[PDB]
Amino acid sequence: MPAKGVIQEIIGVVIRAKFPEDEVPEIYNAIEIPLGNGDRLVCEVQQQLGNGVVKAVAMGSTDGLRRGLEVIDTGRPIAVPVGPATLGRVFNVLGDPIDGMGPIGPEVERRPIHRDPPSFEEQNTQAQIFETGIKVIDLIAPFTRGGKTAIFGGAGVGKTVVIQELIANIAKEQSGFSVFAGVGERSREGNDLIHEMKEARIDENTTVFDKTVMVFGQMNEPPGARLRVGLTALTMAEYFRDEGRDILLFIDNIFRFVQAGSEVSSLLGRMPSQVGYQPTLGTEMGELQERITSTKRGSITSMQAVYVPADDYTDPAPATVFSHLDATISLERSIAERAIFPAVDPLASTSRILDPNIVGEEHYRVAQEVKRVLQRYKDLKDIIAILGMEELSDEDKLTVQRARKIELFFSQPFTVAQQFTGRPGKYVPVKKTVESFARLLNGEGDHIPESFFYMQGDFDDVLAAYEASQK
Amino acid sequence: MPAKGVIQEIIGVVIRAKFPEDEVPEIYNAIEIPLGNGDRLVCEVQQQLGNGVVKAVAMGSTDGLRRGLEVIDTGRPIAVPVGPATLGRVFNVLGDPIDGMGPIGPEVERRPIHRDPPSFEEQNTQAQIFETGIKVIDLIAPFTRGGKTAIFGGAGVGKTVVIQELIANIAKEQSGFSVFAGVGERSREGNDLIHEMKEARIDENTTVFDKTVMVFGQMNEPPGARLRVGLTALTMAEYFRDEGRDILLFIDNIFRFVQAGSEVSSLLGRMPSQVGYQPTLGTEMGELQERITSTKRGSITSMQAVYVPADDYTDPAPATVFSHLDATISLERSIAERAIFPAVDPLASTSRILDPNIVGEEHYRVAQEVKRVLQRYKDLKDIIAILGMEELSDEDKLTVQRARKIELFFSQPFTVAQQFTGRPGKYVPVKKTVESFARLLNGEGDHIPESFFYMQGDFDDVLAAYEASQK
Amino acid sequence: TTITEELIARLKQGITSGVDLQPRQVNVGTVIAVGDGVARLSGLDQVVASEIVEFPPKAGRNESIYGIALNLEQDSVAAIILGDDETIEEGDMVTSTGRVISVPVGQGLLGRVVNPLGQPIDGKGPIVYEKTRPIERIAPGVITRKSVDTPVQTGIIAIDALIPIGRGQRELIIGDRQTGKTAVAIDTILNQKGQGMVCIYVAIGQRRAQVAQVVGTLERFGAMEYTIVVSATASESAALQYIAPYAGCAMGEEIMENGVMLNGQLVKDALIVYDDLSKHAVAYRQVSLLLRRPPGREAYPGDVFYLHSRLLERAARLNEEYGGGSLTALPVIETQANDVSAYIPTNVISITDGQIYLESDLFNAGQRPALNVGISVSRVGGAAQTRAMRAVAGKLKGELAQFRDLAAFAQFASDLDATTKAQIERGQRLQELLKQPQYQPLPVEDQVAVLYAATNNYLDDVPVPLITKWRDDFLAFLRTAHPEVRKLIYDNRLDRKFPTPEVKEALEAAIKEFKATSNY
Amino acid sequence: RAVDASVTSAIELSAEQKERITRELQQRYGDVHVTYHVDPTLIGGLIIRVGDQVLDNSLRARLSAIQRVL
Amino acid sequence: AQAEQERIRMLSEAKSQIADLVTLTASRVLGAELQARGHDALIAESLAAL
Amino acid sequence: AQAEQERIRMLSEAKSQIADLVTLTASRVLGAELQARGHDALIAESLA
Ligand SMILES: Nc1ncnc2c1ncn2[C@@H]1O[C@H](COP(=O)(O)OP(=O)(O)OP(=O)(O)O)[C@@H](O)[C@H]1O
Ligand SMILES: Nc1ncnc2c1ncn2[C@@H]1O[C@H](COP(=O)(O)OP(=O)(O)O)[C@@H](O)[C@H]1O
Ligand SMILES: [Mg+2]
Ligand SMILES: [Mg+2]
Repeated sequence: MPAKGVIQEIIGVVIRAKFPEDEVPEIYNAIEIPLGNGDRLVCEVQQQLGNGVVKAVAMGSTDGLRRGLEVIDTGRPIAVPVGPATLGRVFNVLGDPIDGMGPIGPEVERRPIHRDPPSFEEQNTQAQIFETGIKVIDLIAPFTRGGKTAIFGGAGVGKTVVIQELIANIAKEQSGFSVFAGVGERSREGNDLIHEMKEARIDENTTVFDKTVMVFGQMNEPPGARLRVGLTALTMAEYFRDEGRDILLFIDNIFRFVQAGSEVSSLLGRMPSQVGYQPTLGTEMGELQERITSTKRGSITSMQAVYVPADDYTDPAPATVFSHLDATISLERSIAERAIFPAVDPLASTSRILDPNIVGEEHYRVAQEVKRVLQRYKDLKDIIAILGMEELSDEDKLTVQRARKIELFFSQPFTVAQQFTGRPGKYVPVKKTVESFARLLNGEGDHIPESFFYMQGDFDDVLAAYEASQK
Repeated sequence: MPAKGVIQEIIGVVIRAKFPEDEVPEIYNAIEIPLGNGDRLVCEVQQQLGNGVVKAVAMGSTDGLRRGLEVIDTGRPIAVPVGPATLGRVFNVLGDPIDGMGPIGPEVERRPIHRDPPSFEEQNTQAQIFETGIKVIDLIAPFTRGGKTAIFGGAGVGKTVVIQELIANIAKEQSGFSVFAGVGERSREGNDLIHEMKEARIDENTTVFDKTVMVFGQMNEPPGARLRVGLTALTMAEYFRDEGRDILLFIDNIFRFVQAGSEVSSLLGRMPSQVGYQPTLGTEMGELQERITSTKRGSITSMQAVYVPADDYTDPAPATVFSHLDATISLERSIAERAIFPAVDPLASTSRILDPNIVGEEHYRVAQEVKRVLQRYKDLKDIIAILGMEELSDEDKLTVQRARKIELFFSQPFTVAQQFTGRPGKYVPVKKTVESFARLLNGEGDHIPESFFYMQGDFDDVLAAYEASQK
Repeated sequence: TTITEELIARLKQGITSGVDLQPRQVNVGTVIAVGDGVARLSGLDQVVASEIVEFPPKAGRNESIYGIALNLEQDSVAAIILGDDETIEEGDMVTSTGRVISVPVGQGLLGRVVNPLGQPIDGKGPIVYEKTRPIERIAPGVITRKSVDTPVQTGIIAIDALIPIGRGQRELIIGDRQTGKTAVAIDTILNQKGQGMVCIYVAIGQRRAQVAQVVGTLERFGAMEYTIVVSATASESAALQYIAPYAGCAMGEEIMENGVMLNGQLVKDALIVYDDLSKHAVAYRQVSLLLRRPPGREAYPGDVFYLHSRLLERAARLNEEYGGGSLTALPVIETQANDVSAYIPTNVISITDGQIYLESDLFNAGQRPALNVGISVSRVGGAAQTRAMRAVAGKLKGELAQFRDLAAFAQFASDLDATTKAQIERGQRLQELLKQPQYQPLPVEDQVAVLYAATNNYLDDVPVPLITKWRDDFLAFLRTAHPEVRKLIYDNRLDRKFPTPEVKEALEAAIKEFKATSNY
Repeated sequence: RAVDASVTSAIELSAEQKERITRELQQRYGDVHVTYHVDPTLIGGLIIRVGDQVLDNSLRARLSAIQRVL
Repeated sequence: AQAEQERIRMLSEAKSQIADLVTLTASRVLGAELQARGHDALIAESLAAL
Repeated sequence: AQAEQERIRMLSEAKSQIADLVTLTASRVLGAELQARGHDALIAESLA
């Protein structure tokens, strides 16, 4: 479809292009406006308003465009490069590398942004745990293969730190790739800091950055770009999924994807729905998070970060996000103030895979009893702070001691990210977490003071440090 | 008569009139519709729709109009009389005298309603305190010369009475003139109860009415009249500002101006903003307020009453005026029902001019200490509600007594309040009120009971009352 | 030869054969409709989006009022009038200037109050310049930036110790009504007297009197030697208020990319304050609704998150490859009854790196900077602090968090045990320490010394209502009796182990000497 | 639709000159309406506004010269 | 340095001033010549320029 | 003061102003047929 049209209307980041009566571009067909030299503006067709007129979102500056400019139809949605050539590179919404390196090249396979999800036959009937290395994540709210996990928290609780240490864990300890979709990524927070963090984490002769793809829909971009960056990262990850690999896509803020969709719908003149949101919120979430599944060939596990507006979990954006979630990891500022870097609240982190018949019979006894002990501590904390531990009877003093031990034991140094409290790499497996927490839950740790459990290992590091200090 | 057109549409108080294409009226022009009684209907243009068609706000009944009526363009915006001829008269939005006196002659100067505000380099940054006759206004929230000051309260708290009392005080005890803008003026508050209350003799044969200008954009007027009455009063006061005189401007209500703007915008078919309000709310408020400034030549100093429904200060009407204020007087119904008729709350009544570098160190010290003791009493009255004052007090008895004495001493009998009470009015200079509060603050009033502070002038009046009782 | 011969040699080239006297069919537009600051033009097909149009002078109007062609609809150009809408009439000629909006930039704008178009409004003569920078440009990008390391010293102890602001960091100041947002911004501007940083103040939608008072405050403290004051007041059209912050940040990006000679030193660091982004968003909402663009939540247009983001993502910290300069943004947001979850507040909070929350409850309680430490964050953190402040303020942060956990027990402290009462008293003394008078910023050495005195057990003797006075007196002591202690603290403020025994012993001796010779 | 020609002479144009202007400007659409203005600021020549197109003759050269020299 | 820059600015101002003077006086003498020579030549030339 | 000497520098108006005006009026904006005299008095009176 080499059809050439002309720009008819320009209203903000929403343009209209008049084409011939035949060969009109389809919906999501990525028209392109040359701007001189090699620069071009890639718009995405959203509506067909009659005789050859298509309404599209700019996905670019569109601040120097005149009416009547030539527009080239591409005949397909936005084409982004896929393959090993995308590893170690940073892309915008259009798949153009926004790092210092040059273009990808014409010999690299390009794929459309808008694909269909895996069919009904391709879905995996039986779920499977995804080991991630983190103690609290693998124990309390375990991941699922081809599933969605959402991390919550405040502005500075450490969600991005958790995301990047998970990227490092996936890249270094196992030979697996990951794709990071920085939707609404600040040009300071992610466009240099995350690159430095990924290029600082090194295993041998290569970095964690070398085993991950990055697609940055920065905040300065128009709402269409921040809307389509998630699908761009999905397209770049589905290649490795088609090779049978287990990709773990990360999403910087799925709420900013929702807000980009709402802004795009408002700019197109559509009637608002719910709390001023787009009418197509459910379908827009489905077209993204139904491509994150466990195919019979390969799998895409995903980890989103969700911003909850006004701490309202019944808000339509968290309501629609929660419909697709398989696990939740709640970060609390209170835990962060106690110098706990993995500030995961085990009493607020859930997972659908936490079942006796999937993650193990001992898993859904150790996790259940750990949660019960922590709930007992949460109940008794006010009494302890007001009165003191002397009022607590037996079976409650021991419970509080074990609860403090596990609460301080959930902390990890994230030695892969920088070298803060650096120590030999552990990457504690799921079975090791189960065995350590069953060990402490069955006593065997009461002689340890409640200060050794800090950035520790697998409860064998705890006893090793106890023997080293004084034994 | 630059142009003559015909009425095309009459929709309520909106007139669409078709003019010759080479003689279309300007944006803020005034167009007269001659009626079959020797009078005319003056509409204000607001838009130029297409080829020679203009949309105008009626500023009249439009219950005698038919399609095809002749419409004479005046070429310029609404022209209102200025000069000494307007002094002592009552006008409306069109500048026509609505009192029983004769019409204004054609020899007077007539100025357009819409004028640019004074430029940035004409601003006089020298802050000067304007002497009001009110004790609490002088002490707590001093009146700034050339600045804009607001009164906030519910219904019946005393805003209009306070405004007319300042008119009487600053015209009698000072030579400053006054211009009154009855925006949305009730026909009971404006047609009576202010004309009669301005029949207060100044020296021998001149009343406050003879030295003041009144422009009543009454409530039964269409929304355009109530929208432009404030600008009419500003145009009338700007002549006295340009003569070098320090002119006083009282806008009897601000939220009615906002309501008139909202109604005008809704009637014109403009897109609604915020909660159904006008999109040009900030611009209209700025256009009104920025003409009230202190210049090198003269200074318009203004007091504007604002009615907050319930206690909602986040409504668009008080929120859009907060940026334009130099001082706020917060009237309270609780203080009014306690027979403290000048029901100013000393707390939550701020002023930018309340600075030791401007009003002096003694004024600042006295005001700050009075606010401190009143704040202490705000808790001590609760404390003594159950535990009697005689039961226990560590200097609490003395500070409670002093605070009760000063909160009664803030009450002042008004000249215009003789109808309500019969007590003759009192005027206190700004020096005498701060001196009296300094004297009462540290001793010298602990023996006089809290009955001789009720309705008095300076502390000398309280003393004279005390030794008049003890005869 | 004479220099006038060189002057004539410059002439007689364009004078003789340098002018093209060719008449060409230039495409102009005719006005078909004028609204409320929006004028629609019939045919102007040679216009780009956001291009400044002229409206050339006509009969009865000797000046041209420019506009911004925003809506390039089919056979229609809706342009928002920058000046006054009264003069524009139907049928008026409109000539396309062929240029996007640009503002003068460079050394000449230093101490000048200017329009968003760059025209001076201070009445101090024309702006001297040789370069114009475009209003709208893309942010520096991905590889251009650098991690924020250099601190911006606001002078407020609470901000500089708990909510660090670094060069290239977008730190929102969000408050409500009169809580001191402009006071905090002006205090930050006044503290850059010799810090090698050029300040810019935008003041969108304010009073002319308020901007005049701000300029007077700046020029009475000598701050106008390095400050640019853009101004789009409330009476001015919504187009000027819409383009004001972009003009300010264009000047800031000129400072960042090239730099100016300040005090004989090249300065490439700029601190910009958008004193009302809520008012800027209101002005753009008025522009969009008057253009009949489809509204969204709270009647704001769809591209209102985009609006501010273009503005705020231009504040960067460039690496040494791209000059090493930086632009620091200090947006100001006014909430309504502390409605943090409103549209524009959430937009700016998500965009900005950190937030500074000002509460009316603290402002009316005597806290002179009404700063809410509990909810306000700076995600750059310790990287935006000196090593001295990093070493000292950690215990301050911990003690203040402990006090905020126990703030409900403050009036009951006389009835509690020893450790809880001690924590409450320490928190009260620290909160009284953070109170600062207006227009009195403190240098980093003074803040470090005061916070070291407070962090260690030295303010326990002096009672709470005198803490502030103590601080003032101590500073006077350090300003008179021991300048060497202040110089020593300032000299090794970048040392990784800041409390070296030399500076530690000097500071302890100064504190002991002050305490022994003073009574409270 | 009889586009409004906006001819502005240098100082004044003769009646036969005005008739020649009308006899030449009819090539744009039909015999469209032409309005003649004085505009004494113009030194020589005249400015012709046929609809949405403008063809200035002289005076503009002065501005073009001064923007080339200044 | 500021004095040198002010001298340069004054020289540029003098150049702009003589440019304004020569343009204005050329316009005046052109008005005088169009008072002498008829306007018909320029009118015909502009009409042919359409 | 040394900068304000431009005036003394500008007492050489005869070499520049007359020639530039003559070549501007004739050689660039018309067909170089400025034979009609009488404008010399105007340029002498107006350039001072
Ligand atoms: N630290 C302080 N100590 C004492 N007074 C202060 C302090 N900061 C501000 N003020 C006072 O409070 C007033 C209001 O502060 P400011 O004008 O900065 O607030 P704002 O949030 O910008 O308000 P506005 O909505 O009026 O623009 C100041 O004029 C000043 O008198
Ligand atoms: N100074 C005063 N003395 C006595 N009564 C007063 C005084 N001020 C107000 N009032 C009471 O308030 C009423 C007028 O209130 P008004 O000012 O019209 O209300 P608003 O403040 O809503 O305009 C009167 O009926 C009177 O009883
Ligand atoms: Mg009233
Ligand atoms: Mg402010």
